[PDB]
Amino acid sequence: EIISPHHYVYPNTTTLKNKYGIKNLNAFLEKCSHDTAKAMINLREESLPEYFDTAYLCHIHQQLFKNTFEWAGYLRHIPFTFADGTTAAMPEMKRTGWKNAFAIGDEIQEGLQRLDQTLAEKNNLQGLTREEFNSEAIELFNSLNQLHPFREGNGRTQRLFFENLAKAAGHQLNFSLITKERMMVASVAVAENGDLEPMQHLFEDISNPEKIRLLKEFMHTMKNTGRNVNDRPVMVAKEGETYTGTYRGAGLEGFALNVKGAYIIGNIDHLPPEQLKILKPGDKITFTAPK
Ligand SMILES: [Mg+2]
Ligand code: NI
Ligand code: NI
Repeated sequence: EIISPHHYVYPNTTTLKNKYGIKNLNAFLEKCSHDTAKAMINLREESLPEYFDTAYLCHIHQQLFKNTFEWAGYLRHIPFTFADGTTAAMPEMKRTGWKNAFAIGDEIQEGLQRLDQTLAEKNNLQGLTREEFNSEAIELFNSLNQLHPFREGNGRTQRLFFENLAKAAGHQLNFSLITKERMMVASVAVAENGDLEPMQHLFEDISNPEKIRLLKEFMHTMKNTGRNVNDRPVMVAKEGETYTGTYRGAGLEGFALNVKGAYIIGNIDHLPPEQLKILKPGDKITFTAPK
């Protein structure tokens, strides 16, 4: 057909059409990675907007991908004619039938107008306590996650939309402290079971100053190690829960565990004073977060 999803990609390849003219998937992904990283640095310096609507969501995407994709600012239900003449649009997405699916066609527009409508009615979530703000933000975040409004680049732009919404509303949501894996599990939990607990946990860790300082400390230790924790879920221990694993070493404010490929982080003062004395790296330890 004239308007086809196949028109997003170079023929015979799996690699999206790009402003660089690169057809090798790996080469393209490296160039994109480099360019979008520069865009973030500048985007994080621009002033906050007055309105947080989809126009702003689009501005972000447009600014991030201006040098990579011709359709940078564009939502995926709106037919887009490339410079080369072909016209593309992906209303569907097509998961496997058994997977939970994103919104189709005009649902994208219904959903997004709704998101704009609620943020306007609630003055961008502005006069609220942290629990009030986090509760409202989680609905909107989950909501926007199921719309998957752009063909690609949803994650980064969604993350920066909310980091900025929070900042404007007098709160924090440092998404840079969340790995790609943790976001994946939290999103999957909500889309499959309707389970909010992982996300609540995620936002809690990202907004509570007492837990943000714990993560900042840990993420620092990764700097110049050669490693990449993006593969690995990094969390602050939930209050009440019990974690068991192997000791990864302490700091001033907090320590780290390894529980089946995941880093759990705890306040140093929650350890029994007498354990801390004789506890070396690699020691098996059970820990329970207090009230
Ligand atoms: Mg991606
Ligand atoms: Ni065609
Ligand atoms: Ni460069």
